[PDB]
Formats: sequence, C-alpha cells, structure tokens
Amino acid sequence: GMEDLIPLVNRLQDAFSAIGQNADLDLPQIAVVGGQSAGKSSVLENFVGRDFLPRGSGIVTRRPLVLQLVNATTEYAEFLHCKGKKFTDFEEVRLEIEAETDRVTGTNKGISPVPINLRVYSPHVLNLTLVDLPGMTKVPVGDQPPDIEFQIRDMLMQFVTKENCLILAVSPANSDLANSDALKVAKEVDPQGQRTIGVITKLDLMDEGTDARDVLENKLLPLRRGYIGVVNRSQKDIDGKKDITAALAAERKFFLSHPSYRHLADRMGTPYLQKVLNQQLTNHIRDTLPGLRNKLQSQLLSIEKEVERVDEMLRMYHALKEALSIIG
Ligand SMILES: Nc1nc2c(ncn2[C@@H]2O[C@H](COP(=O)(O)OP(=O)(O)O)[C@@H](O)[C@H]2O)c(=O)[nH]1
Repeated sequence: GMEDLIPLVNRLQDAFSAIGQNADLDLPQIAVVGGQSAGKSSVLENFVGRDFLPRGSGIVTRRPLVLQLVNATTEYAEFLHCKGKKFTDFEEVRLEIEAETDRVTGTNKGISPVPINLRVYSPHVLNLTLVDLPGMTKVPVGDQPPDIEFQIRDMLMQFVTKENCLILAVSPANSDLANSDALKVAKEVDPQGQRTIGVITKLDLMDEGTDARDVLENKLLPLRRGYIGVVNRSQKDIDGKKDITAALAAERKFFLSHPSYRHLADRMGTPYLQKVLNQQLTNHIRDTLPGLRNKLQSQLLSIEKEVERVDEMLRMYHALKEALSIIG
C-alpha cells in the first residue's frame, strides 16, 4: 500500500487512546510480546536510537505503550496526554512513562490496558508503530500481586486475540524456543502462524556448540512471516553507555562473522527488522483497512440504536465517528 497508512492508523490510535481504548477496536497494528527480559525494550530503543524506556527490576511498565515512530526532519517526542509539550530530553520521556504507570496502577501494582501514546519524530526512523505490552512472568516477586502473571497475560490477550493484530513475538536465543512465552501466546491465537513475526534476541549469548540457525531459517518452528535475529546491547554495554550506533555496527559484524548466520546476514539485524516491519505493517494496514472501516461502522450504528455506562458509550460513539472521519 501507501506511505500514508501507518500515520493514518496513528491517528486512529490517538482517537481511541483519548478515551482510553485500543484493544477492543481491532486496529491493524503490531503488538510486541515476550517474556520479561526477552529484549523487547532493547529492540524499541534500538529503533529510536536513544534510551527512553523505564529500566530496573520487576514489572516496570504496566500499560500498553503505543509507540509511534514517525520519520521527520526534526527529532522530538510527544505524549498524547501531554498536549503541546515537545520532549527533547528522552530522559524526561522515560520519567513521563514511569509517571503514567504509577498514576493508573501504582496502588494495586496491577496491569491496565489503557494505552500510553508516545510519538517519536526523527530523521533516523522509518514510519513504524508498535504497541509494546508488558512482558510475561511466572512467579510474583516482592510487592507484585499473586496474580501478576495472569494480569499481564490476560491484558496482552486482549490485544493479540484480535485478528488484525500482528504479533511481534520476541524470544531470546539463549533459551529453548519451545519455552517461549511469546511464541506460546502466538500459537494460541495464531495457530497457523500467519500474523506472527519472530524476533530472536541475544544471539550473542548462545551456548558454545549451539546456534539458532534452524530457528532463523524458519525450520524449527515455521512462521509464514519468518524470524529476524537481532543482537542488542548487553547489560554491561547499557551500563557503560555504549552508543546505539556502535551497537548496530557490532550487530552487523556479528551476523557477517558467525559461521551459522553469515549466509542469512542480510535478512538479520535491527535495520532489516525495522524495514521488514515497516513493510509488513504498511501492507497489513492496506489489506485490513477496508474491513476495519466496516467493523467500526457496525460498532457505531450498534451504539447509536442502543443509545436510543452510557457515558463510556457516548465517548466511544464520538471516537468511532472520529475514526471513520479519519478513514474517510
Ligand atoms: N547480550 C545481549 N543482551 C541483551 C540483548 N537484548 C537484551 N539484552 C539484555 O537483556 C536484558 C533485558 O533486556 P530488555 O530489552 O530490558 O528486556 P525486556 O524486559 O523484554 O524489555 C538487559 O539486561 C539487556 O541489556 C542481546 O541481544 N544481547
């Protein structure tokens, strides 16, 4: 399709996020899922080229982050809920995400599906939007609630059960892929593997004598859209403030050097992943936008005649109208 398609859906995402909605609308979008520590934040920060996501122990993000990367001549960030303000200090971007997590979930330490919408304008990005969802976990730690696993999983299921949700299933290579939370979720909701894109992180950490060639050649657990491997900064690199440019150069050198991957190298790494996701997401929106408009229309007229809480219903009514107006 067209280069207008990702920005179109950004505006849809803003319209529905303004009333605290996203998952129920079945928007064509990429949801990023993984186990905690799979490397999701790292992928997103690689795309942006700056650190901007909360780090530290436990479940630091507890809402969806609708991350909208917009190629632009200038570089800055805007939050939908902070109208007017342009962030150029990505450390303040991170503090604002932390503040939004605390404001909605800080008492319960639970999970909320209410999205945070963050747009990052930059000359260094392709148009690409991803809905980052909290990483899955198994054992509550510290002050986490006893059902934290299910709070997280139930919330991400609200997104990925939707047929227009592409799933960016992030799994670390230094684990048996058969243990992947991301790919388990994806196979539950997408059993034929038609709307799941595999990202394999941490290839630099695999055990000697092993490699992920079978996974990356799409042979171990085939997905129609395949798998892309990436090599992000280690924790030591993060703490040493290694720059992303140097990380990307190390990742390219890794794929060109590794005997098990060098024949795949041009379909590996973070720049390729960004390009592939921009292309598949654009094509995905093209294929699904007409169906979305019908879904939204039907939802709208359902609301109108039921109108014949209702406060939430009227908010949805105006958001749906706004969305249909954006689709035009
Ligand atoms: N060596 C290496 N470490 C990684 C890679 N990706 C992430 N990490 C480290 O894994 C940890 C978790 O990554 P992060 O992106 O925060 O995981 P998230 O919880 O899924 O967002 C951090 O200590 C990262 O520095 C990678 O490809 N290689």
